[PDB]
Amino acid sequence: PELPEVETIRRTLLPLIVGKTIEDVRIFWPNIIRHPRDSEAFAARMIGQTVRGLERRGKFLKFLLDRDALISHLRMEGRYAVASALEPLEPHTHVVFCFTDGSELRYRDVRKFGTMHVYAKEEADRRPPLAELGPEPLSPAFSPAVLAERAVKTKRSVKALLLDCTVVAGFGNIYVDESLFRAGILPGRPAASLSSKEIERLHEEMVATIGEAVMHLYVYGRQGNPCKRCGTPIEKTVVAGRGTHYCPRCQR
DNA sequence: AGGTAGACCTGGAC
DNA sequence: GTCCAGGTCTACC
Ligand SMILES: [Zn+2]
Repeated sequence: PELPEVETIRRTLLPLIVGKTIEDVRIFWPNIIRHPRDSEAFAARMIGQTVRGLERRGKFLKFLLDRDALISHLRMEGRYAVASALEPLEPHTHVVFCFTDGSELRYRDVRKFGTMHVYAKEEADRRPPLAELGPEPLSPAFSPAVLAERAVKTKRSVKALLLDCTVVAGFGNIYVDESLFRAGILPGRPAASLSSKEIERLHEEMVATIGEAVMHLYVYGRQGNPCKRCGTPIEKTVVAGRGTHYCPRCQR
């Protein structure tokens, strides 16, 4: 799930779990649990706590309990659902939080790439995975100034830059390729080669692109298809070790 | 010093 | 077999 989807999950999951108290935590794939390292400690510390809120930082959901925060990243396929403890579990359910009301928050992930970290609340923002997180892309803290400062300081591509969570929080691959196309900038361009005008323009498309989706694709996944703006076939290559799509005529 | 390219994970799809 | 994939996690200068 990408930032806008995580935001929808955050909004819709909260009312379904707020005020419930954890009676048990069952883990079927311990590797998902990254902190505490022992999945038995992770399970024991959460029992007895009540869910008080649910926030989002980048693509990370932050479950707020009485004493602890549970920080969860779903990666590509992770999913949460609330259902009855009386019903059989769906496939690929790796972690289940059982509440005292007979309902359960179930985490499913066919790829098992998702992660969970639990810490005393006041410690979460200063520990992994939230600690080096850059600013929300839709906040005033993510500014052209900030983006320029990071761009002129690295030898990496503009795409590698946008993909860096310390630069901006949770801006995924699809949004990076769509924003670069809307801004008219090739993804393989050295970040340091961008002009002020290009930076400002990239910043504005990033916000509109992800802003529109938080509330149809030009290039992502459209390779071999004609560009929606000019008809030239979209091209796909690998930049920053990821699938990268762009219009060769319109992006410079 | 620390910026940075590769590697790790995992299973379904080509 | 071979191929992705996010936010790490090494080594490597
Ligand atoms: Zn075009």
